[PDB]
Amino acid sequence: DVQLQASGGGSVQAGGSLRLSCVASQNLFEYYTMGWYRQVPGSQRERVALINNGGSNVAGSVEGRFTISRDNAKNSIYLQMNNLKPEDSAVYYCRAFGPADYWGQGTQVTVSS
Amino acid sequence: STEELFNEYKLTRPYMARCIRCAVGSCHSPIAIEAVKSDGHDGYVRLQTSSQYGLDSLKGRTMRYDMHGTIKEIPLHQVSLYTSRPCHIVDGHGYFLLARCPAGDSITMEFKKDSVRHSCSVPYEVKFNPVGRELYTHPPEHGVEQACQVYAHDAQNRGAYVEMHLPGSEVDSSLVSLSGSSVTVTPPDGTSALVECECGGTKISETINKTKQFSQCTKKEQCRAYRLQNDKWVYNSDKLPKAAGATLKGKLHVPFLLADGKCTVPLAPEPMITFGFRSVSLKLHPKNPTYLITRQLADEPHYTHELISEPAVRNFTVTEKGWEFVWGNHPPKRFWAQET
Amino acid sequence: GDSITMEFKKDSVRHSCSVPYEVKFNPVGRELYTHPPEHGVEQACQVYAHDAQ
Amino acid sequence: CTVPLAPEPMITFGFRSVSLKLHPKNPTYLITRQLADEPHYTHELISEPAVRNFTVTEKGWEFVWGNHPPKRFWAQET
Amino acid sequence: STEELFNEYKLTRPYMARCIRCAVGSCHSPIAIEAVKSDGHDGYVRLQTSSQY
Amino acid sequence: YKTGMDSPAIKCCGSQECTPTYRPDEQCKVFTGVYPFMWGGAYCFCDTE
Amino acid sequence: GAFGDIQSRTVSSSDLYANTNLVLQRPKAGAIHVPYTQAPSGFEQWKKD
Amino acid sequence: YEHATTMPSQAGISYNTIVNRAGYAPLPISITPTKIKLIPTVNLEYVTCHYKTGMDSPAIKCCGSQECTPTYRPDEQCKVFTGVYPFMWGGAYCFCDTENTQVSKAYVMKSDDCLADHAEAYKAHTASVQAFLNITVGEHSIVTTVYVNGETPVNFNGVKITAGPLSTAWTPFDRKIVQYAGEIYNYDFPEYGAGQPGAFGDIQSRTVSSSDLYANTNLVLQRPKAGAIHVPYTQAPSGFEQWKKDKAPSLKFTAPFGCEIYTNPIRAENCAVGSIPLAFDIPDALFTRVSETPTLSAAECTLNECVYSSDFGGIATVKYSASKSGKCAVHVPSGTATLKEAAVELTEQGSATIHFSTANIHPEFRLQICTSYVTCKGDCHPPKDHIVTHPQYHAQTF
Repeated sequence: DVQLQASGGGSVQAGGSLRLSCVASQNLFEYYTMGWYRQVPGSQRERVALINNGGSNVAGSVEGRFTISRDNAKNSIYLQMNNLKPEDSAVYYCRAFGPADYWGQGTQVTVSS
Repeated sequence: STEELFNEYKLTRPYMARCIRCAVGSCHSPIAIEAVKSDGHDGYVRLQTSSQYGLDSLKGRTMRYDMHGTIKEIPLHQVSLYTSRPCHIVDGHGYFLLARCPAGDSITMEFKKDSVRHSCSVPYEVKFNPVGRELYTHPPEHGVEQACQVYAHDAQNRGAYVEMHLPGSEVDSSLVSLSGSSVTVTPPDGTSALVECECGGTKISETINKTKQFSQCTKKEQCRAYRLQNDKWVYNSDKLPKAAGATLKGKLHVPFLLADGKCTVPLAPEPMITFGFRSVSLKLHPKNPTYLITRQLADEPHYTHELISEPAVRNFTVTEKGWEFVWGNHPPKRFWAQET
Repeated sequence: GDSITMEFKKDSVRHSCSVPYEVKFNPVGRELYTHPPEHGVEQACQVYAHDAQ
Repeated sequence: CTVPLAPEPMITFGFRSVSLKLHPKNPTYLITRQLADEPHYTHELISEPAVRNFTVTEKGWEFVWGNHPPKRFWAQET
Repeated sequence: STEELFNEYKLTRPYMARCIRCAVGSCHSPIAIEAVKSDGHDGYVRLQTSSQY
Repeated sequence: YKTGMDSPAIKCCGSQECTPTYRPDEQCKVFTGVYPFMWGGAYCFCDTE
Repeated sequence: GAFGDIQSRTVSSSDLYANTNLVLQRPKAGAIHVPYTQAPSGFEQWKKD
Repeated sequence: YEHATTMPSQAGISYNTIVNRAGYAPLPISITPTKIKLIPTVNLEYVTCHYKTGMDSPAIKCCGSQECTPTYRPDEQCKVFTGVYPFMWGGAYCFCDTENTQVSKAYVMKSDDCLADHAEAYKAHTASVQAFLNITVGEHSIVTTVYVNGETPVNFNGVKITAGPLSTAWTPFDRKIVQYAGEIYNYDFPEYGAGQPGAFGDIQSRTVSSSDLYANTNLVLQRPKAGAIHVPYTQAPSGFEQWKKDKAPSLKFTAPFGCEIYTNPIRAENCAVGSIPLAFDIPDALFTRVSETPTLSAAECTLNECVYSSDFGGIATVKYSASKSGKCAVHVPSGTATLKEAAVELTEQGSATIHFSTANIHPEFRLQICTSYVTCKGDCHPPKDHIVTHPQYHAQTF
């Protein structure tokens, strides 16, 4: 089965930067739209950004600070976070949507004031 | 008069579509090429573009095209096209463009705005079709005239029609904006708009020149604002969304048709003949790949179909019944052997 | 090309020098094309650096 | 870097036989090989359209056309 | 970050050298060719010259 | 011949059906769960259906 | 893929029998268009012959 | 309860067996190898790439004489010339007519573009085999990576499994190997300190950053042109260059048995040669008593579809009347047919349809089903397709 392996999560301070990276077990991006979803503990998964051949669209909560990029050759998608604030702490899952939907296992991101 | 042969395009508009390869990459451009048909002989090509021609915001050489909803114009000579060598455009009418182009694999058309160059390249192979039996690459300067099929330079109505369509609902993130607490909509003057929101429940509201602030929303991304039109129809393209209900509102004749005209072909060398008993040696020396098409006038022709581009010698045996060989576009030649 | 020429024009003097050093194109893959195409599948390649790092 | 991709050849099956019709736009390599211990490897450059007939046994067969991925085939009983 | 790369070349000067082919014959041109290297794929060529850029 | 095309019929968070015109060699196929775009952002905002 | 692919009774019969093997593939994600695969125009190959 | 079997050395094809015991019911075993690797021990000796002949400035002297100061660079050549008349843009560099002495010095180093694109020599030997597997024994499904040598059994849930070494130790790799741009070739190069001009190995660096070089390219100094200043030379071309003009097709496209070479850690994937002895230390815990398992009565076998195809193109429906309803292992002791499935759920009085691959025109055998044996007989027919895209899934009987 196709697996989405997310990495890059960790602990940082306010005003810091991070770069997540989700790698798929198979070349799937060419037919799929890639998405990053954050989940605060106890909250529902909510979209952070989406990307495909038509460009990238990022959530308005994190506009100008989170940017999503794709690399079909490496089968990797990257989300560069900058100027994080204490509310950004959450479990971030990479989602690949197409004819079938796959959810990443996710990594913990913690940011402290 | 061309107004009655051009009034039809007073009823439609250009549009801006998806370009798989503009100057940057996967892209949105006003010059997406839906298809180019090329079934002439000397290299006349008819192109379907997303933009419109010959119509003011009348004038002959002006492309009228779209830009994020606003329709702009520019004379044709600022735009250019190539495949491997630069093309020479003939003219354009409506969505169609008649041009002269060389052989190649990928079309690439380009124009320039005050600061941004807009291009589009597509891998649609260009098929040049030589005439007769003398194969060349560029049109000749003289020779002998034959009947040929060539796309018409002008616009006319004929037994062939296309399908224009009702405009759809195009989303616009510029109309939807964020106020202090509510969501602001500023539709264009003289036209209504529809903004759908699910920040609370699913709402469908039509604002008719009514700036409206709707609560329960925090970001603008929870809403989508569309734009509405009725007139200024569009072509049955696969790159646009369908309209509301049966999507048929008439049909439209086609310009640039394949008419029967006259074309000149080069004339190959008169071959050198050296005849012996029941046989002939032929010395040949063409300028280009030209066909030799021979046979016998007997019960079984033993016809020879062959192509020569290099000077060569050939010996053949000719019978009393006769003999035929056709060299290039020259008339057929007849020779009957005699007993000696 | 087997030679390379380069040249500029002063106010009224044209400086121009040429040398016969081979300039050979190196196609990639199993197709021996001549000039760069428009489309196709993506592969790794080795090319000079545009930056001056 | 992007690379040119050649058209699909025309295949034709037959009893321990495979015929191929070819129409290269540009010079391209065909690399063919048996899947056994002994290759009979055949590396060739085709620049003109042509027809070519090979034989494939139950032991397998392989060929690569230009920049396209490899093609494997296996014969059977008919 | 570009200026730190750029600065180290402020310790040299341009110079002339003999080019066998002029606009007429063989000169000591100011744009002489030290060597030419071409090992990429898309034909991009690096050239070594006697002047500064 | 020449291939006659129709604009895609798109419904967001909905479903569609096939209407056979009976034109020669007619091909109609429906695919769900797409995420189409246009220039001014995504044409729609749903994720599935 | 060969002769007889399109069969119209006359020039202006306004009807035709089509046997051209139109097969619809799935479109690209995030792109509105109608891709397709079918046999080549048989007239092209025959006039090549 | 130890059991030993032999595995065909072919990844992608499933293999089914039964562990039979007198007082207990058979225990099914299903094994699918995914990826088989061949990792030979690799020794780096040196690298070779484009060379480049750097030239020192000609040392000049007027009304005097000069000498040659050795510098010991790789294949360094120095010479003295006399009786010239140098020049530059300004004019004559000299006013002495005769006795003008010029020292011309040249040597070779490695092109600095080849830090990423350089051929590497290698010595290979002592191949070892590794295997990825998916195993299912007693509905205990696992995915594992295992070494095939006589040691290192895999342990899980008290079950130990030892893979016997290969039946043959042949390697597609040869002793002497060259890699270039990710493709690998079995070509014979010279050793260190005995390179030759014109051919591969002309210049020799111990590593990419060793900075100790050997060079042999018959570099000869020519007499300078009069009225000019330069270091003319002549040498054999870059042997690396003409070797890359030769480029016999890679082992990827000349390897035997159609197994694919990958170079990140260099290995050959899925070489379909030989077979792997196996042995299964399975504990008695997973075994099942006969009373715990169903026992049938009045079973009838009917061959519905019979086609001796490569794939499981055979349908046989067996009608049965079972005392109990429970899944159990079904097998054929012989090799005439390869069953698609090892076990099927049993009902009280239903019938079971089984897929299988056969190769006999008049197939006849006894199929073992969970307590007993039932005869199956029929007549197969030819398939319709001359060539397929997948290999055989059965053995060929004489």
